[PDB]
Amino acid sequence: PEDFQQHEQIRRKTLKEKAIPKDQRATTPYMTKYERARILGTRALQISMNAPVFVDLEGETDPLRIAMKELAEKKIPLVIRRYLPDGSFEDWSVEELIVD
Amino acid sequence: KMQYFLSTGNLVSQSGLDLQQVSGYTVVAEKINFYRFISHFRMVHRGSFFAQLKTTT
Amino acid sequence: MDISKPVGSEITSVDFGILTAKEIRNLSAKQITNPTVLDNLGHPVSGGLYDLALGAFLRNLCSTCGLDEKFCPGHQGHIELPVPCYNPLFFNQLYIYLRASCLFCHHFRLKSVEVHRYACKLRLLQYGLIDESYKLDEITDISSTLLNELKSKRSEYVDMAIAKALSDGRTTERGSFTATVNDERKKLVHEFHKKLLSRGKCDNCGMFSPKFRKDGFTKIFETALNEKQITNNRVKGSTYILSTEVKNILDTVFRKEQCVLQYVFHSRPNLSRKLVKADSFFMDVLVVPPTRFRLPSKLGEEVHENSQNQLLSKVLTTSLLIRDLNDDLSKLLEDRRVIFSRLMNAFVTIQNDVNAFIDSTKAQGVPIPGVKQALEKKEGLFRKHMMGKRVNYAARSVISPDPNIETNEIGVPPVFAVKLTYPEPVTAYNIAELRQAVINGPDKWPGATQIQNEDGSLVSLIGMSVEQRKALANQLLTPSSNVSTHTLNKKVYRHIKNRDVVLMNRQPTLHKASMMGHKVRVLPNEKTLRLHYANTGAYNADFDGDEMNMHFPQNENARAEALNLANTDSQYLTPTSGSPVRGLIQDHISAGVWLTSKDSF
Amino acid sequence: DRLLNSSDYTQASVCRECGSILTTQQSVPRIGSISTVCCRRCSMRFEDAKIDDSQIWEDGQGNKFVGGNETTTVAIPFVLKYLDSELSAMGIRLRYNVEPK
Amino acid sequence: GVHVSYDNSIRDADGTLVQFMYGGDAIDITKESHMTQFEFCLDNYYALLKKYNPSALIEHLDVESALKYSKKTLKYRKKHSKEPHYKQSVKYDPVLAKYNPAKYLGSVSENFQDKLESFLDKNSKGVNEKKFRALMQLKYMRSLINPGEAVGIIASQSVGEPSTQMTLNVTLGIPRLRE
Amino acid sequence: TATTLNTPVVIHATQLPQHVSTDEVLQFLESFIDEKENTNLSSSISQLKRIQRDFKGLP
Amino acid sequence: TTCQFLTKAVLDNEREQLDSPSARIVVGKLNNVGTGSFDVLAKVPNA
Amino acid sequence: MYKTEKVDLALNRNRGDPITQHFGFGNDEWPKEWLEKLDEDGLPYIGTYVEEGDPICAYFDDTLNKTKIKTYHSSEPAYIEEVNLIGDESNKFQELQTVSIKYRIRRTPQIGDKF
Amino acid sequence: CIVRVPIALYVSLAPMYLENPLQGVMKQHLNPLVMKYNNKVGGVVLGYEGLKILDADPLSKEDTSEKLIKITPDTPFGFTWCHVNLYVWQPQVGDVLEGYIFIQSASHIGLLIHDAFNASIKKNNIPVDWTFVHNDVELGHWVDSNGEPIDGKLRFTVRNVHTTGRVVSVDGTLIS
RNA sequence: AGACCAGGC
DNA sequence: GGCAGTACTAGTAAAGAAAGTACTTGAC
DNA sequence: GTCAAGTACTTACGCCTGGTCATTACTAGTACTGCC
Ligand SMILES: Nc1nc2c(ncn2[C@@H]2O[C@H](COP(=O)(O)CP(=O)(O)OP(=O)(O)O)[C@@H](O)[C@H]2O)c(=O)[nH]1
Ligand SMILES: [Mg+2]
Ligand SMILES: [Zn+2]
Ligand SMILES: [Zn+2]
Ligand SMILES: [Zn+2]
Repeated sequence: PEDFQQHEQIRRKTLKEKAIPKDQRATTPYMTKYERARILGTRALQISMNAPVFVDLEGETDPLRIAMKELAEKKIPLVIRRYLPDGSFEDWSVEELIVD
Repeated sequence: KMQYFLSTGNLVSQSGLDLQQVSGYTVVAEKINFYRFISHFRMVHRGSFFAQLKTTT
Repeated sequence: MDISKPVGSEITSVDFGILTAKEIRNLSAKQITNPTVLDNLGHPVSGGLYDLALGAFLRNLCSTCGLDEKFCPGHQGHIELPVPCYNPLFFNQLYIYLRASCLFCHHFRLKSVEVHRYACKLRLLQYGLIDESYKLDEITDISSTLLNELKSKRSEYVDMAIAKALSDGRTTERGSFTATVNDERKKLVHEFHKKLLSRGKCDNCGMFSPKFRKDGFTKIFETALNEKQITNNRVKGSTYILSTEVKNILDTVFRKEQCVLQYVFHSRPNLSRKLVKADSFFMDVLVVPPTRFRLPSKLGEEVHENSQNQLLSKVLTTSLLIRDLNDDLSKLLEDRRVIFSRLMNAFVTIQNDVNAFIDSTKAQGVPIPGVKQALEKKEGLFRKHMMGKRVNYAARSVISPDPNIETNEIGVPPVFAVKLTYPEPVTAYNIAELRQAVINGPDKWPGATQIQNEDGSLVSLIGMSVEQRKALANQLLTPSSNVSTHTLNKKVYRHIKNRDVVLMNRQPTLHKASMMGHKVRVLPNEKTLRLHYANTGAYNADFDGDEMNMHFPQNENARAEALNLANTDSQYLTPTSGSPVRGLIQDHISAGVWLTSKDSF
Repeated sequence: DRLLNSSDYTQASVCRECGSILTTQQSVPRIGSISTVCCRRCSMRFEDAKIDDSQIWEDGQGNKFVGGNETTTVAIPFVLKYLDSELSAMGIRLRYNVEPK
Repeated sequence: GVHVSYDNSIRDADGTLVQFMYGGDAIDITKESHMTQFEFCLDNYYALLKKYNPSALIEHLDVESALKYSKKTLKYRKKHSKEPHYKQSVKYDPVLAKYNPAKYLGSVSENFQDKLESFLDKNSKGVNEKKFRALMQLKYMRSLINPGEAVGIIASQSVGEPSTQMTLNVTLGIPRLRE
Repeated sequence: TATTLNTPVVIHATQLPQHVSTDEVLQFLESFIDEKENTNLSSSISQLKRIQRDFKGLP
Repeated sequence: TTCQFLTKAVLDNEREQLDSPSARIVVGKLNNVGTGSFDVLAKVPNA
Repeated sequence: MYKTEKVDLALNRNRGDPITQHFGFGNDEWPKEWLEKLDEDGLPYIGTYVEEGDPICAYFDDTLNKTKIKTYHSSEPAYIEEVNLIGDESNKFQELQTVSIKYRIRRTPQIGDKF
Repeated sequence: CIVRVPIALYVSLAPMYLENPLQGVMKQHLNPLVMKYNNKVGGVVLGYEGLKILDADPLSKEDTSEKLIKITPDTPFGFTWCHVNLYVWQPQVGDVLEGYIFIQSASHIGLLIHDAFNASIKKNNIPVDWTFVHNDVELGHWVDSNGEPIDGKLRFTVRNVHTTGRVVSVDGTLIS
């Protein structure tokens, strides 16, 4: 209770130190070939486990084709957490990243 | 003790003979082809000492 | 792996540690004691290597958790060795500390101000303070007045340097351990151990100790102190030493010099504040593995027990030999000699058993492989069973060439379009083509071979009839009759269709473009893979009987990477030079010499 | 998917405060009770530790004793469980500190 | 363990650093094939402009800052550098290890900077001069290696696979690589 | 039963428990019943109204 | 020499952070190189 | 392709303990489904078509009062060409325990075969 | 003896509640938790109050609606920390509990506490100086030292609390 | 599960 | 009719033609 | 203290398929039989 609270407030404060602010992020604005292959991948696992779909289904039954369609109109609600070698990170949403 | 030699190829001798290797002295004659079968009776092997050896000459 | 049975806990680190004899008297299920494995009519004997407390065995419930073979994970157990014995993994590091220490004051034979100089350089190396540890040397017959003053300033120089860098954002109290401070730590300890073993006299009390001798393993000797240097022993006003004797020496050494060995055996700082003890290098208690991991190799009726039992049987035979030898100590001058010379012989052989169990090369004796040799090489455990594994959901067949394939595809046989299968959970869009895939059955392509229910129930389809098979097609998209499984859905293991993704691969997998990802077009006739000619320049494959693997991935994180990331279209240029590897090879080039000629009309 | 998910995937119960794969094991429940997963190393014999009606559990031996219920599932390879079994026999102790504590 | 980080600085798995930038220029081998082939890309200018699409890719970038400092040093190095390497009091970083090459349009290496402007001065040729050097730099920036590439696997397979093309008075060949 | 989709993975305590009176119990039950109907936990809900009508009514 | 780097690791009480790809396959972690060099964070609309 | 395996009913015992397993059918309730592949002696017919799951030979066991059948453990369908009866070299004349059987398999040249 | 507990839990979230992250935690981890005993809390959970999801980024204020959940690499389910105030009912020894009669058995007074919670008073906890008349027609009533039939309420102490089985029960003694 | 033998690329 | 010799039996005990660094020992 | 001569120790391409073989001596015991 009092011992767990110090174990939590140290955990949430160091993880606040790792958060680079949204203006001071200096990595690339281009979504890499590795980030695209997981934004399509992890969203495709969600659609097959009955996630709400934000795109109109034109008779496509492959869930990966749905995620490929959702990336074209920027309708994927995922955020890339680009870790740094020190342990710090940057949070880029998919609609911010530009493809290819 | 001879049928064990032919069935296995291992050379169990308390005074190990004047040759280097100790295994692989018998090979199953195939009769999978007559070209294969006549080839077992003309083949000459140097030894199993020389197979596990990284030389070329 | 099931993608609907998630896990929430992650192993973040590991840290190696000595498993002391106190825990494995508490960890254990039952201490096992007789050197017999099983009696007449196949029963596991109690108190033996096969015991019902150590896990289930051969259609017989466990006596620790009470489960059968399918669910009991196997349980630990220990034996009691009556003598302490050497752990052969740590014997060479023990023989450094077995030597290099005075047998009289129980310090090391250096001066205690120079041993302290390594007790404070290593403390700086635990934290990220590699550079401050060289400044520490720059602090400079001889009385103990200024030696105590020198140890005071060095201890205050370290304590000033730690709290400065720990406050100036540089090093957490967990330490900062990188590669180049592992360079200087291993450079310092190998200088510390080189200088400990180079000593004539103890520089805290100036007299000698006899030299020791390592004959090999299973034995330890100390030689004869000569007649010239026993004079220095008298002015302070060959022999087989045992294993209780050596342990009693190092119990005193690690207490007089506790301040130094805390930094030799720790690379990050010891936050748990445990004490490094001499019992660490010894092992008073062996640990038998769980009996799941030493089940006997059944070959019809040719049943041989697993040979770790055969090594542990010899440990228990000598351990019940040496106790009855100690019964004759309770009986008792001529009989004193013969029963003690064979007792001292039994001191060697119980070490020679615990060596042979641990390492088959550290025991004199065709030999039985110990527990070290089930880890080391190719045909080990890391290389043979961790770095590379046998895999499910994969095929391998001879390849035949095929044009009229769209250069990013592989052509699968019907004998591979039936066995291989993919978990598709059903949704509001699958129930058209996956109701029809489950009506067709395991033999009709496109079909399905199993249905996984929400509850983990795995319903097969092989033995079913077609009228019973349509009844399970309508029960497919139904809500849950359980509150606990309302968020799941049924997985239909469908056959591999024309849209699936496949990783083809050919040995030797030299460069990364010898293992690509293809689409599939399912072919109807024969039992061979159909590869296009543009792919064969990058697999380095000819059609004189090459066979090559076909790995079929099992979730949507892996279909999305053999289509986008290990895609064969993206493997056009090899990254060696930047030169392409894909292109038409032999006949399609000699056609272009005739087609783009001036004669072709 | 090759080296872990479709070769030897297993979900094994792991103790949070031990960090040990092959220590925790099933408790033998009473009639009408549910069985729970419980750790051997961070336990204590009930004759030693003199209780709150739920930390007490029992073997199939009949040795009933209180214990640490600080355990949870971790998806590991199964050969990791065989790695610790041939490494505890050496007297080495691997410690698996899981992240959510 | 070694791989590209998000700092455009390739390094090992524990965090220790091997190179500050991949090859000194951080561009992928499988994309730098047609990069110095300028007269190829000049003849296919209107077709390459349909895939690199300049006006759609200015808005997430900074064009102004990196092109300045690429002229502050090129003016310095062309005026100087008659003298050898130990004499050069440099006064300037190379322009590629100061700004981010995957975000700042114009941060190029000092051979792609020279061989562009040399080709753009050896001849003179409707596409003008300013629309061309603003497209090679868009091509160069898009030819950057991605953060996360397995470099040391590719670097161990670029030696290990051509090593098996020697089989299958100085010492020579595969017994040299052992030494 | 008793999976990670039914149970929390890790569960602890933020602060030490402090006692409440009948007012904090009955202000809860005029809100916890309010925010539930206005979903197969109705066997627990019927056992809540036997505590809500304990401090107000009679069985 | 797997049990010579095993003795040198346990006599340091060495705590390895599971960073190398060879250490994440022994314990079954996702590999740090490439697709597993980052996490994926699903935005949820409500609070 | 001619393949041959040896059915040996005496792989378990040693030195004069009695013959617990006999060829042929006993008097339990064994199903009539394997008269098509088996003769009255518990042995197959010469020329029958055998795929996986079909019985190779039947035998009656005395310690169970049950006719167990051995089955064809191969996924490639075959025809039975010949069935031997192998006696033993012994002074005491014994009921047979060893039957050798030869299969033939049509290897019509499929694609992928090396010429 | 109702007490209030603030807790910190680590729960999973399903893709079907990626449009409603609040009630997805409710219908999985909180609604199957009410009216059950819980070891890590202390007693029987009566309910919850004020669920708050700890957002993963430490830069967004707690007023914001668009929070974000870390996704497991293998499975598409998201794990998160949350805060909620449970109201839990824990009986402890020494305290006195009102006991309302539910079953009149000859060996036990097996009653209800607050019309929901079962309790037990064994016959040996009942002192010897009280009697019980038989019931031949159709389980009658215990006769105390007052000589009156018992009915309904009783304030008695706590001897033990048995929680291992299906529902909770409170063992009560009659010495004080 | 090994030891050997015969292979295939 | 029963005694002792062998022949077996099943029973439980022993099994010499590759290359690099690290290392203690050892003359001095 | 420094430098040796000799030791002891570890490595040695990937994948795939078939076949065969597998503890021995002996030692004490129960039983078989020849015998008087
Ligand atoms: N790593 C290994 N690869 C092998 C081995 N044996 C064969 N191979 C592979 O199989 C192929 C065999 O090629 P060959 O020995 O027949 C030389 P050949 O001139 O006949 O090739 P073609 O001109 O294609 O006929 C070659 O590409 C090798 O990469 C081996 O022992 N190890
Ligand atoms: Mg070939
Ligand atoms: Zn068990
Ligand atoms: Zn001393
Ligand atoms: Zn524990």
